[PDB]
Amino acid sequence: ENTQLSEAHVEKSESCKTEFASAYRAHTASASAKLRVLYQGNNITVTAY
Amino acid sequence: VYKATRPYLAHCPDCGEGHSCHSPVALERIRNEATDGTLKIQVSLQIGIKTDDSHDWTKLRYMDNHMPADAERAGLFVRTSAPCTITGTMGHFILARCPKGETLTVGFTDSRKISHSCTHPFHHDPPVIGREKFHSRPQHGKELPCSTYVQSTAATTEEIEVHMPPDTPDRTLMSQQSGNVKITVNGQTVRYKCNCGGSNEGLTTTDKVINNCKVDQCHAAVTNHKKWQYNSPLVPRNAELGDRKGKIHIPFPLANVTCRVPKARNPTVTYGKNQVIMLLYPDHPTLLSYRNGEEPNYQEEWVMHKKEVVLTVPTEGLEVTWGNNEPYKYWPQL
Amino acid sequence: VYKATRPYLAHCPDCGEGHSCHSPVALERIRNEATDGTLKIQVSLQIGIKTDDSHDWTKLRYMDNHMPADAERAGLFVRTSAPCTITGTMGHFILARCPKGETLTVGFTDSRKISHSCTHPFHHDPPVIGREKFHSRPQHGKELPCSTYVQSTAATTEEIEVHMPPDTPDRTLMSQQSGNVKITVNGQTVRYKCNCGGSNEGLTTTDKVINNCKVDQCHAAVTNHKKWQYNSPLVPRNAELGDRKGKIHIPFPLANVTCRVPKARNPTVTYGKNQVIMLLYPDHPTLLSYRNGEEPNYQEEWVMHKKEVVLTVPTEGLEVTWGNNEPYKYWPQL
Repeated sequence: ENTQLSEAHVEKSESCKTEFASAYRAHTASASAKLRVLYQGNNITVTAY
Repeated sequence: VYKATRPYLAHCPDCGEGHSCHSPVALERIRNEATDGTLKIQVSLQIGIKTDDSHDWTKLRYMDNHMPADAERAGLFVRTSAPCTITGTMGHFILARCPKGETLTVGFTDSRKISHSCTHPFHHDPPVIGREKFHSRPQHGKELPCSTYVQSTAATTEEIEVHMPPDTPDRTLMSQQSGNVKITVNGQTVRYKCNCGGSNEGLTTTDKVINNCKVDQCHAAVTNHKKWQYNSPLVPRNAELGDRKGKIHIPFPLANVTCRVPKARNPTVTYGKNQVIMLLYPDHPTLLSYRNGEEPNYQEEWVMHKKEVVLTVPTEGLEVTWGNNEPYKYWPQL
Repeated sequence: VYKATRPYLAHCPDCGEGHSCHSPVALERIRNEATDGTLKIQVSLQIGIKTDDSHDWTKLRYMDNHMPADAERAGLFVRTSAPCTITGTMGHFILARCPKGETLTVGFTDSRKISHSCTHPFHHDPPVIGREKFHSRPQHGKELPCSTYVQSTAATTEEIEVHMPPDTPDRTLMSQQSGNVKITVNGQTVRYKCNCGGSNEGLTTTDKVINNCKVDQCHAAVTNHKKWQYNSPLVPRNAELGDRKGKIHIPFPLANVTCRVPKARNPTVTYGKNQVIMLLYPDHPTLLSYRNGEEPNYQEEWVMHKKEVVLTVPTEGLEVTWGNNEPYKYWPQL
């Protein structure tokens, strides 16, 4: 008439703040590029969306 | 925190020669989340703390049957297939760098010698950090992100659950007076159960007598209530109190660090029509990886000895990585 | 020869737990030309010689920071994946029989204990002598030509390059007097360089002072000229002298000898139409080789356990070699 109650569950490990993977929904990529332009014998840098 | 906590005896499947015992060096949990190969081992005893609660790195405290006793830290050992290199010890925790194995053993020496060890089945074969399988850690090399359990004594982030003890069985607590059962507490908390009527419960802080009962029909065990113990699945829960829990910070938490590595030699390169030929001469196992455009078609192989590799170079280009070296880029001529 | 030479400190990539150090047991070169599996290991310390230059097999001399000190030979150890069997020690050289491994470690114990070890990545898996992979060396067997490094103390054939030492850096040699640099020699040869005008060279056997200079702007290192040291790529060359070299004979040279190899038992042979059937019963791994005429078609396999082999015997004949036994010849009946 002696019984043993076994209990178990699965929460985030202490490592979750350091070792983790992120699941993202990627949509509509924004293209950017700085175009070096040889303008009037000099190189000019243009950074635009 | 060690004034409230205590070392304990818990179930171990192998105390030596495949035989189970109530071990003072019982294994609780082996953590292997560190990419650098470091193992965070949890044990039933407490390292670096004496019986009087004082901190002493040369000492170790374990549960010696009824009461805790002092042991030497030098006698503490960790082994898999061969001995391990212990990198840090504090309380229930051990940090170790172990060779490839299928079991994990943690042991020590008492006062009257007598070696106590606990063997658990554990597959240890740590994965390679980087693209080169090396033996010793270098001073200079490529800085790659890796995780480790910090050598620091300080306990500020990670934690474990603690609660009031369970029960150490002791038949010396009971005697026959004169043909009845006498339970002498001796200034302790004793949990008793008798196969007789009247009173057979508790958890008592005072002496109890069971009239017209036999000593063989009774069970006695030393509790406690004044101390804390890790919420161990190898030790029973306290029946009297409900789901009463406590929590304490633990040493050596996992953190993001940097691991140093080395590099290999540049192979003798020969070119052909839309193809590259490399004569690889590795001194140790070296990872060889390559990719193309829209279809990269990633391929990898560990190069052990002298091997000639013929790779097709498409119009879009081919990127080749040979061990810890920076990737080589190849393009065909128009 | 040890009156002129001295033990030294040199770079080691792994002094324990993957950390680099200036090791008194630094590994120079590991030689594995001996077909019997014997390793000739070169180390920075000197075994079998005391600080007073006298020969004593129970003693070992290593560079203890500034000056050489005595250590026990019993404390010296060699290991790969597991401990090695040391077969001979003299000066910078160690002879060892090692099991299969990926690293090579050589260590010792000082006077105030403190273990010093040096780990280098080294692939050790010695090839089989003969046609049988055995564990222990037998008294009787087939005499096969093999090479080994002789156990003899005598140094008559092989040699190493030696020259005057470099400079053990020591910042304790310099002090501020009162806001200038004072270099106290202490009966040694000290090489100094200061980021100040006037005098900043030498190599001095006397005390030197650098006026209006800071202690952080200066560099001090043990000097010499009275001693010899192995021409080590882990120690810098002496800047003052040119390409001045010396040479000394070394113990344990490689020589052609004989290796005793075991054998096996003749298998139970049964014949058929243009074929031979052998029931192989090996007690240990045994090489089974066979060949035919114009087309020999050589085939080989290592037999581990009980295996039945069916071989075709052509009209020209079949030659079968089972381990260390003389080849069996088979021909079909007309």
